Amino acid sequence: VNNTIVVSIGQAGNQIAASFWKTVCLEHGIDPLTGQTAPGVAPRGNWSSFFSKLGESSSGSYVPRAIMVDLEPSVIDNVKATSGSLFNPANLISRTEGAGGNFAVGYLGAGREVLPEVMSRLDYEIDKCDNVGGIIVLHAIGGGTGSGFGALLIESLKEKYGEIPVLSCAVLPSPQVSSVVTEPYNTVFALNTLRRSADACLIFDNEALFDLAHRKWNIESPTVDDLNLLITEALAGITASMRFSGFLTVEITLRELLTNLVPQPSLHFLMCAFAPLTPPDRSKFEELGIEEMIKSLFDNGSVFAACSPMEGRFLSTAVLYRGIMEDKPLADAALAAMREKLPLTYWIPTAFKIGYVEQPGISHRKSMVLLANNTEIARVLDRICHNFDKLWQRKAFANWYLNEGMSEEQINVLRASAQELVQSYQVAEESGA
Amino acid sequence: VNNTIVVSIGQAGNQIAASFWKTVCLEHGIDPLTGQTAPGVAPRGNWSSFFSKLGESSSGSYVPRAIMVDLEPSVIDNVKATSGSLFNPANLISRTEGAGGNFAVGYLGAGREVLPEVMSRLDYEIDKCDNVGGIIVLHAIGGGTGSGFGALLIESLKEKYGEIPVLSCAVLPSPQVSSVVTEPYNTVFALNTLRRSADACLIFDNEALFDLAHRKWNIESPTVDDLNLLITEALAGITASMRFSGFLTVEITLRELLTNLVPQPSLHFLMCAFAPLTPPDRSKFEELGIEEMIKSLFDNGSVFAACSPMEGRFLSTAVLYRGIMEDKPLADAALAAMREKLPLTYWIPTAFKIGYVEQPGISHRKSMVLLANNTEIARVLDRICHNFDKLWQRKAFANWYLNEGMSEEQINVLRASAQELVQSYQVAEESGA
Amino acid sequence: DTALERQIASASRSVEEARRLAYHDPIRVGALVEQISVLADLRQKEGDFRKAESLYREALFRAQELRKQDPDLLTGIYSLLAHLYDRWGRMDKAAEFYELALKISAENGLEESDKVATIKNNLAMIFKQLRKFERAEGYYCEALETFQRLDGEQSARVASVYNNLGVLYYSHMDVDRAQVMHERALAIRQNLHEGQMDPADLSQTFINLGAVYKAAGDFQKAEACVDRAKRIRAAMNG
Amino acid sequence: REILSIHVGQCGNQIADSFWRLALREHGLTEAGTLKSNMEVFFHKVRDGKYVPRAVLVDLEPGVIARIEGGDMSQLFDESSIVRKIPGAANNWARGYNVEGEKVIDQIMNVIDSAVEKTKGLQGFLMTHSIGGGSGSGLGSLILERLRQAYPKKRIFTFSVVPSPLISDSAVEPYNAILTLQRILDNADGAVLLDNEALFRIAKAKLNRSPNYMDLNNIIALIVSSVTASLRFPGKLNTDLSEFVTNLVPFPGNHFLTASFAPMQVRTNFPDLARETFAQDNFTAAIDWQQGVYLAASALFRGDVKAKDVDENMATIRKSLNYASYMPASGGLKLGYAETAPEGFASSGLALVNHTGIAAVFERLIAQFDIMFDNHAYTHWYENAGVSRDMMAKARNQIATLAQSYRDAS
Ligand SMILES: Nc1nc2c(ncn2[C@@H]2O[C@H](COP(=O)(O)OP(=O)(O)O)[C@@H](O)[C@H]2O)c(=O)[nH]1
Ligand SMILES: Nc1nc2c(ncn2[C@@H]2O[C@H](COP(=O)(O)OP(=O)(O)O)[C@@H](O)[C@H]2O)c(=O)[nH]1
Ligand SMILES: Nc1nc2c(ncn2[C@@H]2O[C@H](COP(=O)(O)OP(=O)(O)O)[C@@H](O)[C@H]2O)c(=O)[nH]1
Repeated sequence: VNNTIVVSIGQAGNQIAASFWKTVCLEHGIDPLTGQTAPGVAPRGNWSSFFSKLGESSSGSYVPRAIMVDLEPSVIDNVKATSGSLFNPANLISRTEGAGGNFAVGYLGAGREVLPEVMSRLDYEIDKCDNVGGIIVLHAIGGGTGSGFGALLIESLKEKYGEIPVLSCAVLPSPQVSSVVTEPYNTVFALNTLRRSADACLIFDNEALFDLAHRKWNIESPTVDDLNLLITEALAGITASMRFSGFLTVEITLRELLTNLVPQPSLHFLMCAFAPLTPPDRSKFEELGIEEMIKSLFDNGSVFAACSPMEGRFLSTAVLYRGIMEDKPLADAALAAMREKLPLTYWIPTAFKIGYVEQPGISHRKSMVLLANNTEIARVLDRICHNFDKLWQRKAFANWYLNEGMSEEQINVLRASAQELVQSYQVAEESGA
Repeated sequence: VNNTIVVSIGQAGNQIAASFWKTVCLEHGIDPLTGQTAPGVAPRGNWSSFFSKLGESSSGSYVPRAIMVDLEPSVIDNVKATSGSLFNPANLISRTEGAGGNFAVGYLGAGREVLPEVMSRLDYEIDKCDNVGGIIVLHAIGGGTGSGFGALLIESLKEKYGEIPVLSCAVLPSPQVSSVVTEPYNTVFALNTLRRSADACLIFDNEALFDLAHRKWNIESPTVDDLNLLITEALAGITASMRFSGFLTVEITLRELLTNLVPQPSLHFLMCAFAPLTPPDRSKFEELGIEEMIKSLFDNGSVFAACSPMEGRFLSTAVLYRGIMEDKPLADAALAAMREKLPLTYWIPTAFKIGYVEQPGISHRKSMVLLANNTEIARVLDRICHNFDKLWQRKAFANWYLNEGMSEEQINVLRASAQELVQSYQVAEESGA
Repeated sequence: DTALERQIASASRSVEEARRLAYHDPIRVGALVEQISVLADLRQKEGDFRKAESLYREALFRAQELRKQDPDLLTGIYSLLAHLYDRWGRMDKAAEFYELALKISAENGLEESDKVATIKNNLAMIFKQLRKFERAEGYYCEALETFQRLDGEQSARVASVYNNLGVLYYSHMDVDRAQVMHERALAIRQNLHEGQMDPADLSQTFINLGAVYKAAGDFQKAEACVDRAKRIRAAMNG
Repeated sequence: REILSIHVGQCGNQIADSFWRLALREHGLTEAGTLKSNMEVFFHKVRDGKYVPRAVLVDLEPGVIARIEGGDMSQLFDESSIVRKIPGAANNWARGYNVEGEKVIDQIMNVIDSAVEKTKGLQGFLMTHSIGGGSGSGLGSLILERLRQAYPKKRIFTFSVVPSPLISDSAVEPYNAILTLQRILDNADGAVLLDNEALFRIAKAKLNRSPNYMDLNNIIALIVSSVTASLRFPGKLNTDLSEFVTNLVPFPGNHFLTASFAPMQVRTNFPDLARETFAQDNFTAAIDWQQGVYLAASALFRGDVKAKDVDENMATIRKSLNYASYMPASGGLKLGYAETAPEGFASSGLALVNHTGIAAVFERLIAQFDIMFDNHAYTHWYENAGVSRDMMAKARNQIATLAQSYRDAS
């Protein structure tokens, strides 16, 4: 089956992937603390999309196709304490110093040091794959490692392989408050890579992921244990078509997902949404039907993004149903109303790539995942382009980017290369209007 | 089943056997501190090879066929504090004075006193046996008790029975430093017995057992708690064919082991090796396959002996696999490369007695044990023959051997009888070249 | 009912069996190739070259799908397609496919292999037909050195390349070098009697020596060679 | 026509776990011994439903039958058709023939005699062992003496397993063959020599799984059954056990047969089964081929194999084969059929081939004996257990004659 590697860069990408392989292993009926399945019985679903057979005894551990890369040791040592013998600890690479909001440490620095060791483990995974057809890099677009080495690694991987999708499932900076002081820098330095050398960059935003766990999962303080579960359940939702060969499962590979969702090579920043956002308190009589999950998919406060999705133009949309469906013609006819309700872009007549997966989610029985390639995703990056310029008219922080090896000529290119990105939806908004 | 007695002489033999019956009882699912099994359920494997049914209630203690003999009280009183009601305390014989590096106290002295009491307990064990087919005497070849009474007991046991194998699993003096000042004496006095009246003397060397726990079990200071576990896991490896009646277990008795490993009556000093020497820290993704354990069996620093094994001629070899094997033709074909790599002795066309035991080890899942009857084992005893002569040209220590009852005529015989031993591989090296 | 139709039925079953085997166990690609070569041969004999081509392409696709890439296998498959193109009369394509085979081997370890020396010989022969003498000579020399290092100087394959160079030099009227080549071939071929070489190759060498000596103006040694070839061809009737 | 079976040694009894789980399948019985074809051959009819097999599970090291009579097959075998004794014929011929052999041989024979006085048409002995160990080859050499001394007019077929040419698997193993291959040559009317190197390879090509000695024995256990399935599943060209001596054994020494099985419910169209049956790589021994011409091949094709095909298939095969000069043009290959395939298969094949290549097995086991005997290299374990060097060199001088008797048969 189409194998797929989940590379986990940075603290924000690892702590998603700490919770992502918790989910995926529990999704395949595999113990997430040992790597071994239930004794003697096969794992449910098609395990070999993400996993690898370690030991031919049918009860041994299944090592996930996952390299966890971060320049700070405390993140993966948290994972090594909370995974046991699940991961391959040759893939759980760590360093000492860290990056610390400095792009030019993850990209050209301590991340340059790990790059001969990281790529010597992707080559270990890919040669171990049957035929790998996607690489899901989990990082943030805010830090020094996830946005630094994530910009390095993806440009070190399509440059090497190139015939493989790189879905950079990434976490944008929240606009409510910046978790890094150099966070509108580090995005624009990664928007060089995540525009040019990544086939798609699935965004997530920490503001919207707070609101979708506070107002929707009805808790007071949504921790990062639950931000990395809203993301996870979406990342374990877009990859349910990759991992399951069921009844009428529309088996969507990453390339099969991105041919439907990347219209032209500079329009591949995808948002996401999940349904139902019913809390896990067993609201059984309030479980949502398919006619009303799609009504809750496309709310303005339902996507995992700072922008307002229905205030702009949905350019390419991919609604990935996942679970027990009784109603195929009631499916796709709710989207027929949503073809009328939602702002679409003629420039495209119709775009709803609809996945079914009969294997249900862990938390949900009838779960829906959206991937709307929106034009509003430039309006998230309009904030980042503006917060860059306020920190470039002053020529902000200091030498911190410049002493590591970057130049003022290069930084103005990458601002333009993010300006070329933001205009590339502004090209596609009014022409799509 | 073929019963087998493990007699434990000396401090060095008891502290192996303190840890040997820790292993074997845990190997059969028996509590090593009470002697009783888990309540109501039978012990795993074939218990009656080493054990005896004490109390017919199916939950009572299983007394091991083991007599622990030492002239110092502190060694067995350590065992009585760390075994509970496991051993038969009529077999846990102790005295007061000890021997103290004096062969002629264990042989002709305080060991002569215990010999009517020791042999009145072997006769208790053997009459209790179904049909005993081996006696594994655990001692050292360095001290006054293990090398003294071990030379007495084995010559008091083949002289009495004679139709039974005596595998003297013994610990040679380390050449790096002597733990006894009269230690090259006491070996040569025991190399009378362990050549003439023992059917085989399985050696172990405290230098190699330090290196195979420091470099291989990756600890700083290997204590004698871990020397007596490298030996143990090998002694619980050569006896897994004796104790287990499993799927395709090649049930190798001691006589069945020594017919394959004693070519002619003066070539029965056997080395040993163990694989994998993976440390117990759960190196699960670094667990060794059968093609590479055999590559780690036959390293120069992999045998439990001071000598370099591949620098001399492997005369008779017995590779005892023990554990879950998936690969029978990948087995024995790694040895087909090792038929070419290793220095063998034509004088023998082929010699690899290959045991399989499906019951895995405690510490290891796929464990391998070697027994190479090497010609280099005269080169260990060339050191002992030379260190004897430097302590006989001076006529070393004193009257200490001579006042107890030995003579200068007798001591020159036993040096020649060890010279007859060392030349007996020197006969078998160049004729085997 | 015809003998060829019988050979085809048998070869088809045998191929279908190897196909099913490789369905149950995708690794068994080498054996599929072997069975295919026999059936492809038969399809060529009946002139169905597109069927033969399809068989080899199928073999190639299976080889390409292996999780562990086997460049040696791919090299061999490309050389079978090359030979197919050659017998079909598609001379440019035969050269192109031998060149592809060589490129796969050059990129992996296989520069000095049995297959590679064979390919270089066969490719050199196509270059002779393309009237590219220098390229033909180059490849023949490489095939020659490799067979020298792999087999002794005293081997059938070495003598065959000597022979092929001989004919190359003879055809471009380099008579001196033609002579050396055919004599070296003669020397080897005499010393190798059993089923490791049929006597008809020995007769070709005399035949070729005959034309070389005649071109050299030694009509005596020429007739002596032509005589010994006639003696050989006669002596294989018994 | 009711064949007694003897399963001596760990190698033979492990085949008995494979054979009597395949003999129950081909006769269609459950594992307990009752009814779920001539069932009288292998099985003694004790009651109306239960069929106890005519097997002695003679064994030293009694843990092999503890696997058999512990798990799923304790109700099948009769426990007055067994022997279990410690010690274990310590991979030592002199233990198995003399020391621990003479302890059990009075019990072996009086259990055979209590199993053949229930017969009512005794014809053969499918005595299954190895020539490698000390129980299968030592006590297997002793039973062959005492059984021929008791039944000198009954065919004794030995189903041996040769030591591997690949490596030893036992140190003193080339001694234990020649001490056994003597007594097979002296007593048994025809032996099937099988080889664990070929049993590894052919099972490796059979299964998509690395084999074990349970999976290896199912190649043997079909060959053990296919030899004697024209005797119990009659069909046409009824080949009894008396025709594997008259047809396949030309000279009074050349009775060591190399048996293949094919196909390796599995159907096979059968112009290719005869090419699979007489594949050189499907024969279950490392026999010589580049210096080997056959003497007398056999072909027992069982199941849905109709006899018209062998006029086109087997006449084509025998042209492809290499016989001796003193065998005729289309002759030299006997045939047979059964009207019932083995369970799991739909058309099987067997080929007992008497061939000069089996002397290369003998020449290996003498060239190993040549160095190892003259240098006393494990000899004192025989000398100090009854068997002298005079008794052991005399064992060589028959096998060196026997290795020459195939070279005289070319
Ligand atoms: N979704 C999610 N986002 C996080 C988490 N931890 C940190 N982030 C975000 O990730 C961004 C950058 O942090 P990071 O890349 O881990 O810094 P680095 O390790 O120095 O590269 C910050 O803006 C945080 O808001 C987490 O556990 N989950
Ligand atoms: N492997 C091992 N060797 C030991 C141990 N204790 C002592 N030895 C060795 O045994 C040799 C002799 O000691 P020992 O026979 O116990 O003296 P005795 O009690 O006076 O006879 C010394 O050279 C030590 O190196 C132990 O616990 N394990
Ligand atoms: N075909 C086959 N060969 C075996 C089996 N078990 C062991 N062998 C081989 O038989 C040979 C002889 O061992 P064996 O006769 O069982 O020893 P013994 O029973 O103590 O005499 C060894 O060299 C093994 O390689 C088995 O189950 N099947």
